Amino acid sequence: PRTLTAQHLNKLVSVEGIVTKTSLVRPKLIRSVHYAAKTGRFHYRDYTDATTTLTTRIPTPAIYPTEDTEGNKLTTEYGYSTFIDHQRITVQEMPEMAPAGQLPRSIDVILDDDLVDKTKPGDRVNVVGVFKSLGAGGMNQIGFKTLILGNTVYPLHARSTGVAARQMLTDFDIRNINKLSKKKDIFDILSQSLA
Amino acid sequence: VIIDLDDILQYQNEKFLQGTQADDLVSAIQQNANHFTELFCRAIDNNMPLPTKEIDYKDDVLDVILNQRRLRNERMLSDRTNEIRSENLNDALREVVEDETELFPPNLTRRYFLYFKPLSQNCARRYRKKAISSKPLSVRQIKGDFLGQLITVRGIITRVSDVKPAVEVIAYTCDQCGYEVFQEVNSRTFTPLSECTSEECSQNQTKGQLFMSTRASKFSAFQECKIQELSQQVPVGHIPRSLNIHVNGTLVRSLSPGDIVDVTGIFLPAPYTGFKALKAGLLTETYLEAQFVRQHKKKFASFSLTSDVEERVMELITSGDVYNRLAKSIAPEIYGNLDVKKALLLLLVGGVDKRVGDGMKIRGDINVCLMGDPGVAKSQLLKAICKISPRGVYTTGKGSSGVGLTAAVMKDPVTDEMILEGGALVLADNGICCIDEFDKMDESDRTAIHEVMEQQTISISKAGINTTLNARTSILAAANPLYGRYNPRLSPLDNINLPAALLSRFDILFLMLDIPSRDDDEKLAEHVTYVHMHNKQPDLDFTPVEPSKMREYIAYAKTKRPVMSEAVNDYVVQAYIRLRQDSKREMDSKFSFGQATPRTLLGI
Amino acid sequence: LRIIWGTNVSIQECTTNFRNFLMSFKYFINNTTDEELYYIKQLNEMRELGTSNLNLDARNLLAYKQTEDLYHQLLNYPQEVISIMDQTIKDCMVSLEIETKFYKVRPYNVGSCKGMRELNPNDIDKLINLKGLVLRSTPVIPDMKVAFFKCNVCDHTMAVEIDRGVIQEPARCERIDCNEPNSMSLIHNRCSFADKQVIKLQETPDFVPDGQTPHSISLCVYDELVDSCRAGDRIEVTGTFRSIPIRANSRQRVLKSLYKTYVDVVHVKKVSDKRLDVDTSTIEQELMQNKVDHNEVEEVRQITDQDLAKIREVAAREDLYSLLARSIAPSIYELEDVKKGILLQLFGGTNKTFTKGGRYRGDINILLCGDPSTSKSQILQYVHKITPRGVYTSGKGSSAVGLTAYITRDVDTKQLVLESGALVLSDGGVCCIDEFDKMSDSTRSVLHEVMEQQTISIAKAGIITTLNARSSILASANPIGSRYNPNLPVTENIDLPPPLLSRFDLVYLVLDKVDEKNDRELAKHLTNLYLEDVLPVEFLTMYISYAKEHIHPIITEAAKTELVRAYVGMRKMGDDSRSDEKRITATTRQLESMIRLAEAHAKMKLKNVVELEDVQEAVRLIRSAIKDYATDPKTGKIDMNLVQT
Amino acid sequence: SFDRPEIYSAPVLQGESPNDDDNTEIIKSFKNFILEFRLDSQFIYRDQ
Ligand SMILES: Nc1ncnc2c1ncn2[C@@H]1O[C@H](COP(=O)(O)OP(=O)(O)O)[C@@H](O)[C@H]1O
Ligand SMILES: [Mg+2]
Ligand SMILES: [Zn+2]
Ligand SMILES: [Zn+2]
Repeated sequence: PRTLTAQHLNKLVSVEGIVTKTSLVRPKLIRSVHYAAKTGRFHYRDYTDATTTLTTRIPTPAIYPTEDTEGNKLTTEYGYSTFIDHQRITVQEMPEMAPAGQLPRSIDVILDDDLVDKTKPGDRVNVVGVFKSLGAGGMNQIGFKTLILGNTVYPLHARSTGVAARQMLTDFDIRNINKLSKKKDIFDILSQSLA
Repeated sequence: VIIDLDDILQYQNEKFLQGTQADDLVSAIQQNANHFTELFCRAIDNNMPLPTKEIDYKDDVLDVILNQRRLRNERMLSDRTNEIRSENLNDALREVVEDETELFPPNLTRRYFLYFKPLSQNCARRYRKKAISSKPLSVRQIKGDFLGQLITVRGIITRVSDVKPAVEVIAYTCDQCGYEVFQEVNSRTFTPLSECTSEECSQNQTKGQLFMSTRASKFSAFQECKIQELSQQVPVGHIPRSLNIHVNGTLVRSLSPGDIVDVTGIFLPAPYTGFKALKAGLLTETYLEAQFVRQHKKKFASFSLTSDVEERVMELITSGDVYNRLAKSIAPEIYGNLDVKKALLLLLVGGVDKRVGDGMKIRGDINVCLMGDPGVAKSQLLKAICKISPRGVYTTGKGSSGVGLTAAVMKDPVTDEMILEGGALVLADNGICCIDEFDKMDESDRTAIHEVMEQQTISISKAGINTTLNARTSILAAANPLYGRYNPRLSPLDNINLPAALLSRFDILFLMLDIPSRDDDEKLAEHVTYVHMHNKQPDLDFTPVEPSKMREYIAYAKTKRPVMSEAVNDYVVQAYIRLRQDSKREMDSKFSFGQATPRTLLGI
Repeated sequence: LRIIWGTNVSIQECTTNFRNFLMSFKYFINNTTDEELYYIKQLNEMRELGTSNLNLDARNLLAYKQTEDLYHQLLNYPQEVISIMDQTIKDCMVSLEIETKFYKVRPYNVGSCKGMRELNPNDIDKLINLKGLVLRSTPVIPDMKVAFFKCNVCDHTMAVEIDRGVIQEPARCERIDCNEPNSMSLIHNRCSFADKQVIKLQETPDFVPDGQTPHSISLCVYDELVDSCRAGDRIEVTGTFRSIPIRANSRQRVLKSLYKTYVDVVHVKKVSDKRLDVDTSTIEQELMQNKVDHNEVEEVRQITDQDLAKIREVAAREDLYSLLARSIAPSIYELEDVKKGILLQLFGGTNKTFTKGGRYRGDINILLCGDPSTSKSQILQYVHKITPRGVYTSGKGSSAVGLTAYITRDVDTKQLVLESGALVLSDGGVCCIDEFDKMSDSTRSVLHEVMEQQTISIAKAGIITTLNARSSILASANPIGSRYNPNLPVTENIDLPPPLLSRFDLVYLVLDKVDEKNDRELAKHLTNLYLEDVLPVEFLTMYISYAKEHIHPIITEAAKTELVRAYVGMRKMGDDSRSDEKRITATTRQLESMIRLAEAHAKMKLKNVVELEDVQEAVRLIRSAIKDYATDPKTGKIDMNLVQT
Repeated sequence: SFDRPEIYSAPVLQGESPNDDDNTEIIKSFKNFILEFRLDSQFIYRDQ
């Protein structure tokens, strides 16, 4: 987060640091379905925003339908609509790689749908994603709004930290682990190898 | 009106053995439950019997207006049929009159409520169906896929708000025309109407002014509850999460703080309330709409003697030996200590409270204290007795200090009022409080326990507070001797940290020492090592009463008030005389925890 | 049978139904007042006295066959029923100024109900009653009824009447000559206003469901009932149950869907049969103001002459002193010396006012030291519940700020207001401090001024003033260690500085001895209570209030001689045992204690003269409390063989 | 994600007595005229 500058915007990057805060997982409305009792018909609509497509589009600000093309009143069908989850997290440079006595640097990561609940505050993490500039930096009237749209989130383990360490076991590894057992001095061999 | 879906299942499975056709109404009710409320509501208005009690003077204020409006309804239909027959311009006449006239809609003439009762698992396992509704769920597991469905939750209640009115339809009266305007509200903020929207006023240039009529309006009873995860559901290393529940109608005042419950509700969205700068898309918040509440431990107040409570309390007694049977049914994995468990059962049952006259009370509830050397299972007994009681709290010495015992001042998010949040002592009112490591508490905390055990009220005089809390609680306490082990070389009170005046308030004081005995140790070890090998107790000639059946017998016992005669009084007087004569010689030589007092007679 | 829409009321029906009952009412029954035409005496005496308010009890009507209907109708539609009930009066009055004077009724016996928090939304616009303690009240607020408009082009003045809260501002001048659009201006000080006050009440219900922390309620009192309630008062209130929508914020005209609740008070009751009457010596000017304001809220109770005859019949009894001491706590088997101190504390000494400034008060202060496992705790509770104003405090649960005063934020107006403390709320009452020995030196500091001058001085941010705290102190202390040790002196048994021990009028050493006939009597006493002469509560409280109200004792020379002799004798004792703190050294406060106790004993028995018997009894009591009839004046030890029950 | 609230009405009481130059009274007088006015013995306008 300290060596990430304005010359790396619009490129895929890997960032190291510590997770300092996570927000509440909220639903996001995509498609909404309705019912008209005067015609027995169901209607739908779609919604989109700027944080779902990597390229810039022309905005379409559609509205929430309460009324039919003739004027019939519509009932909202909450069970038939589609919702997708959302979360935001903040990353900061790890305390044992940061310069002593100096204030730290941080970066915002946006996660959606399946990557929404993978970490907790106070974790070592590695994130990969696109470093995006958003909106207009006051030219319609500080600078531009910058954030990472996450695609990969890796938990990492370090000494004196709440993330556990696990390894993938190969069948070859299993064979040695199981072979060692039969010999009746397992305790001594494992004990003498402890520091 | 409580709708049970186990009824709907029986009806649809009856339309299948006889061979007719049907529809899958249960799944449609489950996955889109917010429409079927109104479908059912109007279907039931169409099917309605007649009243058979002429309105009298002992009927509610609401019913007078509801009855009046139906008469006013029928009057206008008859009136207009006559007037239409007058000009002579029996089926199309109805369709003419229907459209020509203005009537009170169905909603402002109903008086009943409609809730849905989840699909029982027992019924779904009989006809071979999979019950998504009666399956409980954590707070983490409820995601965006679950919006608009009928679901059940399992959690613990942290806060409950008061009862306040929620407006659903506002009523207005126009002096110019004499009509009545009804405005619908479904937001948290609304804008009142100003001018008339009647047909007459809408036509004529002169339009009347509106005023609010409080009595005619549509009001509902509203409460909002916070529910938290159980300890056994939180993943490894994370913190428990929360959720919001809403309650309307006659289901209010049913949840209280500190309860473990299963709530049936409909999962529905609400508008976003976060920071604008952090908004990306159409984000929404979630809440739960309560329909049916279950409690895992039934309270003693509710006890009403029906015929199945008769059946099982009538079997319990037919096998006799109830006192020992239910004394050994407390923690059947802890070896020994029968006399301690006999005292525990009596602390669970209690005594009799006496309004002596002048409005002065005697307490009728017993306080027990346990002392002993390390590793004698005192804390396990406290945990068990807190699991058996309907209301019961477990607390440790220094982790619950200050406002965590008595009460705190906070502002209510929902009602915008200044409330008092209760501590452990206020959560256990009409229950049992369990304190561990009694000797380590602060002096301030010990004063409160003193007061609660003497008169059952807590007095607070601090900045912003001058009140008296009503705390009817029984105290169970555990403590170690001052030097770890008991020193028989030292005096009995030299081994206990607490003052003797506190120990004079406990009804029964048990001292649980560990003197090594070769023989008894092999019977204790047998029990413990057996327990660690089999997850059951080691006795095959003894039945452990289930906690529910114990709660039932204790409630029925608590619904009785025995009284004392003169012959039994003689005995008590005579025993007290001799005990008072003997205690002095022991206390003179410094070999007693306490000289006999009147409080010993009250305890007896 | 015309029925008012939305109700079941017929106006003519109820007016005629009401006038027959008002002209004929019936009811251990007398033949002097229990069998006479009742309410025409009430009306005639009202018009004779020059009074405007009729106070109407409620259950009167649930017996008389006709007006039973009207009771249910009054408890459901208070708005429409009370306008019917007034027209009956002003019709009935001329039937017997009375063509331009307005009459009012005030129901005060509505019953049942189980507290504010058990009421549902279906109980809106209903009549309910409340009991509790008052904490705060905002100053008077002016409410507009008639408005004043001036035409700024023609100077024509118009007046408008408020209609259910709304004012209609004319658009066109009314003059036929000057007809302008929008020429009307509002002049605020030319308008007619009325009074409004807001009270905050700490509700004290009878049924408290499991786990209810105390809460507070808002009450609106209009017109006559202004300044009729003061903080610290225990009252009973009748009123209507309302709801109102509030605006989200000042700028927007938007409202909140969740409603706000309060009570419209109609009647206020400041008496109780089972409690004592307030001290008139502390509310002299409120009595004068009530008459000037013509509010008929009655503070003291009525005494008929049969009952006053009973008073002197009993006051003539030979064993008055024992009887009174016995009926104080009729369920606490205890020494009569302990009870006599509480009895004389209730009467209190004579309050004296100097005309050059300088006030002497007659408040008694008592300390109950002694072993635990005694009935001290019940005495404090019983005294809390018999005195009109009081607060109960624990030892290690109080702060100086919590006892004196503090600043708080009002959730309604969002401003900062001043609120009373424990000791100021106890003005003219009893304050009970339990576990006095467990209290910090910072908190014990504030009591010195209250025990010396009966005031408090506060110099904090926002307030610099002196407050009145005219309260009695009743304290209980725990001895050091397990039990009281007769082998040590008293100064070594109680953890309290010896100089502080001398500020109390009476010090009671409650000792426990093992003796077979005392134990037998106590056991029989206690066991008799779990089965199924004395003065009942009502008569005791009535007698005490009468004595505290009328008589005033003054001392004579024969008493002065004995007082001086006794003080000199007490000081001369232990003159050598002063350097070593064995016994409690005597000071001038003991002289003042003898004065106060002599005056209280004189007040009992209804005298205006303190004779020698009073001083002898006072000195007897002072010595008997400290157990000076068994103490060795050299070592400070008690012979328990001589301490008899 | 909620719906549209409604406003609806129903007659209850007699308002202020009707002025003859009211619009509704004009409509009612003209509706009486249509179905009442006679010339000879035929009700011309209803038939028309
Ligand atoms: N009599 C006993 N029977 C069964 N288990 C016992 C017994 N005494 C001690 N234990 C076990 O030993 C441990 C004692 O822990 P604890 O209850 O905290 O004891 P203490 O309260 O004395 O500190 C627990 O695991 C308990 O199950
Ligand atoms: Mg332990
Ligand atoms: Zn209108
Ligand atoms: Zn003018």
